[PDB]
Amino acid sequence: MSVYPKALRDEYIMSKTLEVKLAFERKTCKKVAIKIISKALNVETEIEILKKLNHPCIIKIKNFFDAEDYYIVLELMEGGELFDKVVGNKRLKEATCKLYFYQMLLAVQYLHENGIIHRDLKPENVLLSSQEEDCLIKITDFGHSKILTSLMRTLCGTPTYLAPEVLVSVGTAGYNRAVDCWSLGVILFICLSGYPPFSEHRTQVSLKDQITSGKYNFIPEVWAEVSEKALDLVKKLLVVDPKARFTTEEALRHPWLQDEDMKRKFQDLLSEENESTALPQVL
Ligand SMILES: Cc1ccc2ncnc(N)c2c1
Repeated sequence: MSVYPKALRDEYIMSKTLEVKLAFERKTCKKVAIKIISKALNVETEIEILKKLNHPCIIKIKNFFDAEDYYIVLELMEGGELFDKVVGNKRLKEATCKLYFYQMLLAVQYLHENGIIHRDLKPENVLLSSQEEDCLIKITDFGHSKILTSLMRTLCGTPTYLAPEVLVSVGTAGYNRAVDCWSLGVILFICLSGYPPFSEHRTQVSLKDQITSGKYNFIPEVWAEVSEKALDLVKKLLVVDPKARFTTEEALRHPWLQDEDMKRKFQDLLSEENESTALPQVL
């Protein structure tokens, strides 16, 4: 027992669950997706982030409602979550991993260039544009995101009264974005092999110890099917030291991403999505 706000009902007809619901914009009769966040500062920042961003591999906000709960209107993603393509040891073919990963890299590079760190990249936050395996992907869930300081201002003065831990923190400052590159490394491992790199399944070593040591579970039988280049990129993103860890630029320059065929398929999917909204141009 509950109702939708009158302002939402005015513009949309709510439907099935995908908290995410299928809805229809009355004006166009087009399918939309409505994210319902229960009841503030994280939602306002998320909306502000979503509105400012403009990239084909990042979800766009269509509308927003601040009522009994928060209602976020987004583009519908027919393919659903990437999670559903990797769940229960299901694995994607290398070429599919590459097409998807390239887009995730472009999306995360864009975020980083724009002073945004996602902080929660997972297969459940990566959505697919269609039920076809060759599709566009979009990064979602900016609820844990951070905007890129008090350290810089502190450094301007004389450190007469400054604590040693603050001066020691100068070595590693400005490397928070590297958390996204680690997550991408974990996502890539899962896509390639169908299993997680770090887990509490059939092991004595604790999840914390596996992650800090950077000793992922390597199953040769599973990995033999995967190329040496794809595994080399995983290895370079799964680096413990955030200062040594591969950035989005380094990952995009890696030999595994140097595939003209995959890049062509991406641009082809791009023009296909844009064709419906393309306005005549000055020749
Ligand atoms: C965040 C968001 C946006 C669009 C979606 N479209 C389909 N299925 C989902 N689970 C979706 C989630």
